[PDB]
Amino acid sequence: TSIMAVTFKDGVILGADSRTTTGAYIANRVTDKLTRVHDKIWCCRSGSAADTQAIADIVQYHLELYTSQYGTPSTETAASVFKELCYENKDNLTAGIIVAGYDDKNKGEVYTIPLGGSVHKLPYAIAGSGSTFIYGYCDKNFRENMSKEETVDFIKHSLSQAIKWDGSSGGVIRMVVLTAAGVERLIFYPDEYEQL
Amino acid sequence: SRRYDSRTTIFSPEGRLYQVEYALESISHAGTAIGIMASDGIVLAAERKVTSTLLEQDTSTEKLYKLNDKIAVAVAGLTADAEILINTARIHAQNYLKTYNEDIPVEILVRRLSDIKQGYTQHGGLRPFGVSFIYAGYDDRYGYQLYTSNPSGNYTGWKAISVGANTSAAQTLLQMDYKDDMKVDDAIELALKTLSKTTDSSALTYDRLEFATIRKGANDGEVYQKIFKPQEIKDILVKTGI
Amino acid sequence: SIGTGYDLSNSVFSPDGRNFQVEYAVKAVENGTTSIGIKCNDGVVFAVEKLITSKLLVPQKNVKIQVVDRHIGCVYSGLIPDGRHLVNRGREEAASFKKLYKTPIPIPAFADRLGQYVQAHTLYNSVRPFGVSTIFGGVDKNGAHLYMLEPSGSYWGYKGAATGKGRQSAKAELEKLVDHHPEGLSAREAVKQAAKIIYLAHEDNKEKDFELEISWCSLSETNGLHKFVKGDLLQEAIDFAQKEIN
Amino acid sequence: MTDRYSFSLTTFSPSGKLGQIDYALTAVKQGVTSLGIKATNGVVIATEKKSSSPLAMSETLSKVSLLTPDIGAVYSGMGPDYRVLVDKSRKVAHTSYKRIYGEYPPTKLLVSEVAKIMQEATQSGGVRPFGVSLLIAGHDEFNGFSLYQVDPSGSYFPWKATAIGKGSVAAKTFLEKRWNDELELEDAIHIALLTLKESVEGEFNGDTIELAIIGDENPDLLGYTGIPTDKGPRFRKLTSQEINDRLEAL
Amino acid sequence: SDPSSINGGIVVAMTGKDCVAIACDLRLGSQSLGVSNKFEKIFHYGHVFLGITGLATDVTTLNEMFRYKTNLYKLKEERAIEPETFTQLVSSSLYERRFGPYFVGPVVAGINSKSGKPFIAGFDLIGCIDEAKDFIVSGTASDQLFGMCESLYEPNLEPEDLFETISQALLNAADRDALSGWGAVVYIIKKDEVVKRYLKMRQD
Amino acid sequence: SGAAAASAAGYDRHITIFSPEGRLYQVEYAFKATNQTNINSLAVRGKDCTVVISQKKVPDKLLDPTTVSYIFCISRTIGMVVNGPIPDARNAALRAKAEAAEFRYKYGYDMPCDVLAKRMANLSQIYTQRAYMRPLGVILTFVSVDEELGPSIYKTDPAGYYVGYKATATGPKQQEITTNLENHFKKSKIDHINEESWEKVVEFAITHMIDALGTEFSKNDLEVGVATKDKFFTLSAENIEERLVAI
Amino acid sequence: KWDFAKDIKGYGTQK
Amino acid sequence: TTIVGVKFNNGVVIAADTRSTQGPIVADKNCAKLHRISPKIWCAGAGTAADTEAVTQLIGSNIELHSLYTSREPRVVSALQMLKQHLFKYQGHIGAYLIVAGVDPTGSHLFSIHAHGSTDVGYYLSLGSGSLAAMAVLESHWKQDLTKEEAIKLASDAIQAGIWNDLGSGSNVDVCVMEIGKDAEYLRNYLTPNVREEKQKSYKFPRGTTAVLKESIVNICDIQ
Amino acid sequence: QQPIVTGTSVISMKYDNGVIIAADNLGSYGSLLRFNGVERLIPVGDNTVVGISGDISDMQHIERLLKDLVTENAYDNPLADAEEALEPSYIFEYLATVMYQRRSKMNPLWNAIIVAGVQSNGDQFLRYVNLLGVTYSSPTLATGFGAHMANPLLRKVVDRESDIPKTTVQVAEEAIVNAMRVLYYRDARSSRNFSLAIIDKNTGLTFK
Repeated sequence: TSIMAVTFKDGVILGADSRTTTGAYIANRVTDKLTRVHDKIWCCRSGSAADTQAIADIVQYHLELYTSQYGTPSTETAASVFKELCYENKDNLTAGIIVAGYDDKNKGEVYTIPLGGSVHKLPYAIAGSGSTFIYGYCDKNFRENMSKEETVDFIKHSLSQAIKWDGSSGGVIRMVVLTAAGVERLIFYPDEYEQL
Repeated sequence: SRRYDSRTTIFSPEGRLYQVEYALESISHAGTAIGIMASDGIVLAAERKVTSTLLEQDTSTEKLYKLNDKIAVAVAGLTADAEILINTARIHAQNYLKTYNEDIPVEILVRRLSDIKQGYTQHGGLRPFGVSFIYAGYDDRYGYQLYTSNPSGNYTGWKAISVGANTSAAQTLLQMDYKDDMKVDDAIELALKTLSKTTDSSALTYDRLEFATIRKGANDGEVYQKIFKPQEIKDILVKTGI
Repeated sequence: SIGTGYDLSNSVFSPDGRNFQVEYAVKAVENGTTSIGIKCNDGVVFAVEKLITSKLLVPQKNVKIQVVDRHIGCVYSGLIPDGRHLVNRGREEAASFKKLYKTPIPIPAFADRLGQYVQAHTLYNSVRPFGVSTIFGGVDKNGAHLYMLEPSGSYWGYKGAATGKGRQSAKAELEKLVDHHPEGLSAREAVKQAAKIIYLAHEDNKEKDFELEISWCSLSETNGLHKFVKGDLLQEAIDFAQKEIN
Repeated sequence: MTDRYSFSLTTFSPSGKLGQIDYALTAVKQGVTSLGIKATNGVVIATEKKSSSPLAMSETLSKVSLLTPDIGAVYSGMGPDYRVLVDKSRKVAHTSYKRIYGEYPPTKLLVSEVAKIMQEATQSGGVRPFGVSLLIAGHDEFNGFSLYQVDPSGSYFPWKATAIGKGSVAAKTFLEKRWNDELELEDAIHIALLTLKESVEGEFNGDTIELAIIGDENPDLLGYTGIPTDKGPRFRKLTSQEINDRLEAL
Repeated sequence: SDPSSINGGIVVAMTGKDCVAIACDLRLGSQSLGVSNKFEKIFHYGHVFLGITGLATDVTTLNEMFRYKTNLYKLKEERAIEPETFTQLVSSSLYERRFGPYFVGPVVAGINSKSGKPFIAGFDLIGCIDEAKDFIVSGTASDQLFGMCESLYEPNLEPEDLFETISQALLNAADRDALSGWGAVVYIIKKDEVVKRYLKMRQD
Repeated sequence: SGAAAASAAGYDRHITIFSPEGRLYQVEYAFKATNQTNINSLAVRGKDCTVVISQKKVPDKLLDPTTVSYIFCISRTIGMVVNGPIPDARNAALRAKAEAAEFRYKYGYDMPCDVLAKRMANLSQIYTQRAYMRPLGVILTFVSVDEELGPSIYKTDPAGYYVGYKATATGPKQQEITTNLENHFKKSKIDHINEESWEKVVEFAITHMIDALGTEFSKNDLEVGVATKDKFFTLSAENIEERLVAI
Repeated sequence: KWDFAKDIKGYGTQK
Repeated sequence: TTIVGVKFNNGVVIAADTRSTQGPIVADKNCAKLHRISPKIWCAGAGTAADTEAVTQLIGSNIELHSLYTSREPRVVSALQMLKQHLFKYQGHIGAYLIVAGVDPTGSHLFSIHAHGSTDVGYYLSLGSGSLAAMAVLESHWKQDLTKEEAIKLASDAIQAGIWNDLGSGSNVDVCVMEIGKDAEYLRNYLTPNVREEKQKSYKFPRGTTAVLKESIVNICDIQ
Repeated sequence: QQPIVTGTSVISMKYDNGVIIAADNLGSYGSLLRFNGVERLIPVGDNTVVGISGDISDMQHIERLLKDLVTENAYDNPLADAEEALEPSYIFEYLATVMYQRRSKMNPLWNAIIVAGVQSNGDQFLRYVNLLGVTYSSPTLATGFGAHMANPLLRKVVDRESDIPKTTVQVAEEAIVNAMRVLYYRDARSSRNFSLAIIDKNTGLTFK
């Protein structure tokens, strides 16, 4: 509905709006949309939900043994697992998602996946039925090689830019972080960006 | 000679399959089982080998069995291979009734259930059943009936048989005192005499035995799979003056 | 022939916890030509005695190396076809490691998809094991590698390998080098230093002429792929070798 | 000398007998002693634990095991042919009977669904049978308490008071020297451990022994107080200390 | 057309003081026609009874398959069937066919021979076990009978006092239904005896 | 007389044939394979930290000793060490590593070493029923630091027997070791061992497989594992240099 | 009233 | 068919209406929506009840085995990740929409499920025809660090809204509550707010009224 | 099927010493224009290219195996760098008979495949195939609106079989680049970007 991801100098970031919808009813307004697929790999579930849960929960199985048999994985390997479930079974389901990861050697990486199934390289990525309202308000504010403080609000000013003018599906906002050191879930609340 | 004994499809030069005949001595180890055909109701009977004291030999019938309200069986042979083909028989009789809505005749399943015991003396690395039976039935076409099925697949209809151990005498004793009328209560008093006089022990208790009876004897005609309990063979048993 | 009963089949165990049909296959490798592989500071170089039975055989096109997808090689010493049956499984699964993961298959994960396969033959009964002992290595993200494959299913990581009938010899000249040069040979002296060996390892078969073959993989001289040799490189390496031993 | 009608199963010998079954029943008689006898208001199931080394925790593996709340077991003989059996026995309650009758089964229809799991492995070469035995023991509400044996052949002799293993006939000699018709459970329980003091060597404490009972419902084991009719289990394994006092009462 | 709305049959069950009562109708035919005055829509297996509605094939075909079974469960366990298992069996013996199903409104009725208790239940076509205690129905005319049976059945009833409130509940409804009602039949049940009565109503 | 009628009259080449003694012999001949390396491991408990040690021999110089290892990190919180030939250790290692997984895909958490020794041992039975496969000539040890049970060791043999020891060793040389910690436990009557740190508990277990083993050990001839909550891993070489200085 | 959406570590399982 | 679930400080709780429907018409005054998969655990399905009860009494069998095979108590999450995988095979023909909540050694839990497999978590939920109203009540009363006996009321009065402020609901209330280190309390008919009072007379009939054509006895006789 | 992320047109032409083909760099989602970093040209060897249109999900699926096809050529043929390598006719039939056996299965690939390159003798090669598997050839080709707009144009440069060696490279590149202008001038989904491929039977190959 409204998710995105961005890279920077010392790592990368994911984010999302904790809201769902069936018809036009607020069903669950505190939902997370980020997946511990591996220690430093995550995703963003855009599209349906019955599909992305099972899809993501599979990918642990192939990345939990590839962890064991053959070594620690790479991020390029992930989307070339997601892609093979979404292309080969495209005409039943509805999912379009994002990934993120990090190596100490190769810095932060972010790929994207549409519905039909096609990986792409991107520094900035967006997805959501209600997140086409941002392609202008980011392509100009955005650059590379910035830092934590500069990109956190960058997200923050975007999602409210979505939800304020005609987002039609979003709630609170939350985000995470994937540096070389560690990770930490963040949380930002309505009263912050609503008055903003 | 070059020993032709190792599969049941080998055909010794004299034409005889050895490994079938062996089954027909795997039956002598069994426990005797008798049935006499009356004029107004068949009787069956039995006898057990193991009769130690501390095991419930009261309710557990191990030989006598039913197939439906018309038909009964008395086994003589291996016991692992009785459940296999007495559930199958039940499952055959119902699946005849279920799709012709009338009761099973005897000459069908005995014909069937014996061809099953021939489907294993012919093909595969399979074994033939060590089993025999004594059927006891009723049906419109012939009424009272008695039948028998070897571990080969060959069956024959009779008037009075013993299977299992010591049938040699138990036929001999039988065939020289079986009258041809033999009211039902006069049949039981024959069957015990055979087992009384053929066995190995001398006690012939109430626990070692079970003998049941088929009966048309009711008014408003119908069939009655009368099985006897320990308490009334004793009446049968004191009455003879063993 | 300790057990006349426990050899007619596979999938058995002797009283001494052994299965001997593996212990007889290994005696089919010994009746095979010599083959080696040296580990280097950047990559690897392979080699082999390629015997010639007649004068009539065409040179340099009855090759014996089999090249897997561009970054690992495999050389045999033993019964060739059971070998060529084996790469022709290693040349297909690695694809099935690519089309799921998109990376070229690493070397270890290529082994366990062989070293686990071979072990399957030595536990059923309706089959025969392999009469090979193939060497294989290459290059990946995390350096070079080099391994030995052995019909028991075992594989171990070697700086130097040699099989065939020239085992006891080339297991010396590969012990010398790893004492002189702990610092890692470069990929333009090991090669000629390999030719020295196969001309020394021939002398179990001083009867018959032969032909020499080489194949080599290292990042600097090749950019990280597998490749044969040609030209002055091997010709000098020939000229290097039979010189020193005369 | 050999017999050449014993290396295989589907072959009859002139005495009309089969080969390997006769030896499996010897694989158990070489095994440890286990038993279970009966009473008027319950059933007991006992055996010991000949712990191989001192360092093997003799608690991480149970000779006895639950099949349904009302039904429990114990073997005598080989082990791995037990925990591979029960894992496909208790299922068959949950597969063949339960889901199409709502409720857990009787005690003998369970046995029929064990003994053909025992007889599937004695009808085709390429299968050793289960070199074990069993003493299934339980309860239901039209025929009552019960006890049952299950051999590897697929036959299930019933019983009242019995034991198996090497120390069998010494015990069976002893039961009817002590067994009755009207016996009660807590009377039938110290019998079934002083039966086991003879067929033993060394230590005879709770950490070298384990047994069971059957009785009236044990709803404290149930977990979901609030229903009037779902009276809970009927099977409980006696802890160490609950045994380790009775011996000093003896 | 629906399968359930073709032939036409109505059944009733009702609890009472150590007695129950079950009944059914006898009309049968195509759409907008009737052929037989005489089709006993109700059956019995052991002491346990059963009644069926809806499509006649899946009446006649459910009789047999349940009759294929209880004559095994008697032979196999040496004991008749009692209801509270039977009521579960009909669920899972229908829920196997969740797709390409049968088209039935069943019922059930009987006493539990241990506690002398009465028992009834109803179902749907994929096995939802309704365990009402007062009564339960099924057929084309359910909506025309949950009203004129509710107001008439007290608790703790006596057999003949319970009899005549079935029939009038059964007659005043079937006489209004569009696809039913050429003669009826009823069973009153006690712990150890049973009797069959028919009833009188219209004809064509 | 023991195996004389065995070695002559069959009974030693089919798995699924009993002897009139009751003994089947093939699986009883598998165990001779376990000792075909002359190798001897060890395992012990902790307050929360578990350890397992193994030799790592000194063959001809040409090997690359980074890869020679009989310690296989299976999943997280789990590990194992084998006793037997390498190839017949992998096929057990890999049949597992793809078994802890699907559990976590099908039940929502990671298996313990309880089930993982009951599952893999529920298989080696089967392969001694059927003729699918010669029983793997191994005897393998497991380790873990569980949430509900604490430390835990388990063990599995080609028949299917499995018990969770308190401490144990294996190989050709069990009697020498096993006594040199059986006697240790009857001193203190602690199933576990003290010395909270996974560090300090290693040096306990080293020195007991020195005095009772039969020689002195360097850093290279060994390879050692360890289990701690959230992890399983292997180790460095200094832990002995910080032993003999103290002594 | 949206201050309690922090103790939701995931969508059913993870931690 | 308004149900509800809510967590509190050291336990959880659930409740459910007891109105049946073969459409608009009722077919059962009361029916235990609550169902069991294991002793501590409990679940309630609103939708096609026949597809509700399979999964309960099924999964309660595929997991009871797991507990014994594992020699360990279950976990509720295991009761989720298997049915979540079960329904997704069928992709929605199943008429199921469930909650599930209980207790495990690692803590307490609540979870919600939909048909396609879209499961989600939260300290409070409400489903059925009255998922709307019943959610709003507890929104107007739910607090952090609630306590047990404050939830029996918050959860009961909520679905009382699912009765009066909804059509397809009905009479009674059934409740089940858990708590750590303690058994699972099951409150059946926790409150009967309405009662079927008495119509002003008995509309029965006396003997000798109908017209019985014939009559005959039935036998259930046996082997004699 | 029915696609989402559909590409757009490409262009080709043959000339005296070789051929020219080129595309644009774009990924759509509808009217929107999401991606503009992709390519459309997957080289194979040093004589051959393939342009692609249609669903970009499948264009990734083509490049995955062509790189493997050449790879499995190199297996056991040391000669196969020089003459026993992949000329285009060794390829295109693989991308043709795949498709007919993927159409009749009824789950096709909605790409539209163009192939350009040179044999080993030195002669021109060019061919084309859409999802249904149909094939043809002529000295200049395009896809989508490129064939409804720019094919008539370039045939003014190259009418028919005669005037092919009446032509050179400098004149050739200076035609399609003016057709590039058209599509960025009028075509709905085009983009200003570009990606060129020339081939020469003597000098070989180059790229954007």
